[PDB]
Amino acid sequence: EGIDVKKQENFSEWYSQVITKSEFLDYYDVSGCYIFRPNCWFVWESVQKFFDAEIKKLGVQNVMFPLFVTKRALETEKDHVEGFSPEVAWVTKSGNSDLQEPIALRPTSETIMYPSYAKWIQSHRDLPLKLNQWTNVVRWEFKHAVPFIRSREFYWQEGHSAFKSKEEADEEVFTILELYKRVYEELLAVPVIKGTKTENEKFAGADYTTTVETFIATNGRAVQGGTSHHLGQNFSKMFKIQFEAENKETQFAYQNSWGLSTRTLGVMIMVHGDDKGMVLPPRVAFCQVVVIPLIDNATLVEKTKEIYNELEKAGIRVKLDDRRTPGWKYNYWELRGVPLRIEVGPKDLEKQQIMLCRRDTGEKWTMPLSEFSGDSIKAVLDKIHDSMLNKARKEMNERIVVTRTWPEFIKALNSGNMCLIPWHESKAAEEYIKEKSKLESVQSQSDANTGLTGAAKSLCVPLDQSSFPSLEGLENFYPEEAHKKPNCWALFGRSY
Amino acid sequence: EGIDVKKQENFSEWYSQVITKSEFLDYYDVSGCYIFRPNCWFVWESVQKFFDAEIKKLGVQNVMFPLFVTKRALETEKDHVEGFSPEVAWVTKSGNSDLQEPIALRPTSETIMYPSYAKWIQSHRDLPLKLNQWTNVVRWEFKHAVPFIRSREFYWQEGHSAFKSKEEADEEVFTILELYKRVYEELLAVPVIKGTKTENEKFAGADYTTTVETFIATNGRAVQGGTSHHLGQNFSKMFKIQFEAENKETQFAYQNSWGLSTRTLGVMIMVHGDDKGMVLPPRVAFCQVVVIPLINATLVEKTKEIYNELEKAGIRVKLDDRLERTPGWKYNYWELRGVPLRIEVGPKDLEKQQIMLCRRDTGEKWTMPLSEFSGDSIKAVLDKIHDSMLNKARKEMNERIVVTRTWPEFIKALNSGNMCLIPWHESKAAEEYIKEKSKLESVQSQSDANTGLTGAAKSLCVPLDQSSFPSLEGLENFYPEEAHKKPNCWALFGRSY
Ligand SMILES: Nc1ncnc2c1ncn2[C@@H]1O[C@H](COP(=O)(O)O)[C@@H](O)[C@H]1O
Ligand SMILES: Nc1ncnc2c1ncn2[C@@H]1O[C@H](COP(=O)(O)O)[C@@H](O)[C@H]1O
Ligand code: PRO
Ligand code: PRO
Ligand SMILES: [Mg+2]
Ligand SMILES: [Mg+2]
Repeated sequence: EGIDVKKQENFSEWYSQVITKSEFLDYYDVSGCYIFRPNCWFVWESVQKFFDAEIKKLGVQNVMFPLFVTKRALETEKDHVEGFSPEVAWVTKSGNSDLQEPIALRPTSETIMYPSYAKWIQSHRDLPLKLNQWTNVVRWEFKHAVPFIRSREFYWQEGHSAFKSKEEADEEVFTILELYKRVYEELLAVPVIKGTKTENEKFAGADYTTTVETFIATNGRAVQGGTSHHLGQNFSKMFKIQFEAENKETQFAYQNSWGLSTRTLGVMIMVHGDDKGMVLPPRVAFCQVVVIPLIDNATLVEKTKEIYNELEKAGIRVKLDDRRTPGWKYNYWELRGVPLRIEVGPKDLEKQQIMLCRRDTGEKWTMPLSEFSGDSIKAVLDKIHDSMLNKARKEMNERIVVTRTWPEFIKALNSGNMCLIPWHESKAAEEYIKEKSKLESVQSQSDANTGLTGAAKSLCVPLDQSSFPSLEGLENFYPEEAHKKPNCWALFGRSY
Repeated sequence: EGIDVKKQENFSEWYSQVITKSEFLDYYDVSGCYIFRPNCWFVWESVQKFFDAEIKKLGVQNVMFPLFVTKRALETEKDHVEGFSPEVAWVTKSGNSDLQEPIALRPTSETIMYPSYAKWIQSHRDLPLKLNQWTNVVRWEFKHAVPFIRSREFYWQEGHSAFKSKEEADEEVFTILELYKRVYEELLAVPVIKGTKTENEKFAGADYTTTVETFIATNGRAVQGGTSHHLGQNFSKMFKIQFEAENKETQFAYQNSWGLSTRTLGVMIMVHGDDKGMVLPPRVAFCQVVVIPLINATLVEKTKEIYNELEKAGIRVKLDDRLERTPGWKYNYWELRGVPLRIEVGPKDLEKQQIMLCRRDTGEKWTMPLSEFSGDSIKAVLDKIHDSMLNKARKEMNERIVVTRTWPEFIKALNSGNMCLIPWHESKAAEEYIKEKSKLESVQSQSDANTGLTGAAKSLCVPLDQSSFPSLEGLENFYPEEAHKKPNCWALFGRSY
């Protein structure tokens, strides 16, 4: 019917109601797996089409590798298998007959693809090799599952590239990272912070991991929104991906891998949804505009149909709801997230105008028919997009606090902020901060029931350090390493 | 690199060489699973884009349901689970720990989707409900795996529709079947025969199954190319998919399901490939035209202009100006990979203001005056290639369908590589009789035997269009025990994959 708990009253219950009552998602009888209904899958198809077109400009090609991976392949890279083992699902029988060797469901495809890379790459003329696939992924998550954010089966693209040099590899890492920033900001109207993961948080077998971090204002938590890894020669040495180089010597290839998943949808909903339900960014909205005739009515009906037809020919995803009272119809499409409603009533036609209502702010205003067109409606949709992004970015920036000392850090953390702290890289320092922040923290009942914690973890070391204050005289948060002077700022906070 | 085994010499070895040396597919260390390389996956993406656009016109919407299904759901429809049980893969462990509840990988999604259909459908106003998904599926095939044709993981679309009446459901079955025909003929240049499966061959839980049958001329085998099922109320009764109708009664929904897979690619290759390698139908060719300068400043600029004009016209074109490679080497390189049209730009031809074209399917070479060169005229050549590929295969298929009124005629036509039209009266026992008896009297190649195939004939389909078939008068049932069941249609029987 409608949403009966406010977003700030019970966040996880609000989330469940919004994603199901909007017809985005349904629950399923396999734990941690969910059903993507049409309006929801439309968002992921929209991301696919945009991202596919951008990586084609880079020479990346789509492929499909198998779902299954052998134990022998999985166990090839030391760091990788150790970091993924407990989350690997194993097929052990077919029908009633046991397999000779159990085989695993892919948690990620490095060990599935790279034996082929070693065969296909023989010369520098075979490089760069840049492949991508849109697939499903299985990770038997131990943490509490969260729709979209953390599902046991999820959908992604994973790109895997091999290069003759580190310089080419580095360039791709940040090129893809910019593309992930563009998916979030230009399609989903979600602002991001680009950064590098600390040593403790980076991908197993990577030399370094970059990330686009996102912020959930309601409970003050970050979400790792997508990652782009430089694997160096770590995987090519273990899988023997070698090539006859320019210096006539045999060299190991430099590799990257990068992935973006349906976690995007959860961030979009958690950022933009409100107490009336979904609020869809126009460029991924299954329906961008709904036209509602307010109901002698013959003329009004024909003008209503012409408005619909003009928008449809312009390529706007438009619906005509000529079914029920206006108020009931209004709630119907508001719950489902439609960005713009056009109301055509008799009083409006007398003044040669229509009434518009934008979902993100609820503002209502009139537009003269002389100003109505496919292009002017598109401009309204772009204005909504910009407002949604600008609002979220302003809130995010206000909720990032420079905390030079521990008391500032704990205060900002417990009031739902992310923190920029003086940082000197150390696994021991990161663990110290995680433990001490947890001990001095408090979180909502909803977060506690969701299996979340009040601990602060490292989110990223932001790429752009230019707006941050001076590090002079600042002390390490970890007293045992007081002599290791902070040499950058790191973003820490609570997370999913 | 080249194909060193001929298509007619050793079909399975030819097939392996063509799919790997063209960079379409690679083998993998899990039996029955294969790697789809870029040029190959491009064909399936091309099918996806065409088919998705067509079903959208019908109101079908894309979704995504989970990979996993519970034992409880799977066992809900009796016939369905009995027909798939031996092929279902089971997840039983995570990490080092046995799961308390094993879960299965989807062999097909009826039992995954229909509990939700029962929730989403409440009134006739909720109907029709038409959903589709592009997914991977797992069937732990007992038969020997065949790249594309029969893999243990394959990729498909599966559509699932529910209607208020049988009439609406029947109409959709044949609308989708026509779409499968169009995929094969208009994209893949493969001719099809539409028909209904016999009772013994139809989908488990279906009221009837329709099919597009295709023909592999080299070993005289049919391939079931895609299927469109009417499920009647069999699944809606078991999953309680009910609705309040207009007359205020409670009724079970009528349902269909229909699926087309990457088997399409295998049929495309087996039909069109030759002794030089892949032969790609132009509308799924990763590269439709390759432009090759014979090496010069003027010639280079004209070569680039040809490339630019074709690219602006939306043709998928490549310029092969690689330096340390001979022209003949370049020719073989792209012929092996299946490019349908090659343009050679040499100094002698440009002096006469013309270019040399070579079409992959027949190998014919001919010149085109630059005054006639354009995006449209090159597209016309590509469409001519497409029609030729389709017409050649259809002519070959039709010549290999023989009307066999008696058992001796049937065996003779079967052993000389034909499909056979036989007098037919539906009966599971008659079909089993024909299969067993033909197996005893048939012989197949070593290549087919090694591929896990059989020389036995099975029912392929009862063709929908019987209008060209001769009279059944005086013909006897092929099954002597059922002589009292008089033939009342013609059925297509033959060897198959
Ligand atoms: N359980 C999950 N559900 C959804 N997306 C996930 C999950 N785990 C990781 N991801 C996404 O997968 C990609 C790689 O994550 P990671 O290997 O943790 O860097 C990123 O785009 C993540 O957002
Ligand atoms: N093992 C397989 N590999 C590839 N395609 C298959 C396989 N089994 C069935 N198909 C395809 O899946 C769809 C359904 O097949 P069936 O359930 O036999 O009607 C059809 O389009 C078949 O061609
Ligand atoms: O799982 C990951 O994080 C990396 C990036 C995509 C493929 N593997
Ligand atoms: O497996 C089959 O044959 C049917 C058609 C697609 C969905 N299930
Ligand atoms: Mg993880
Ligand atoms: Mg089968």
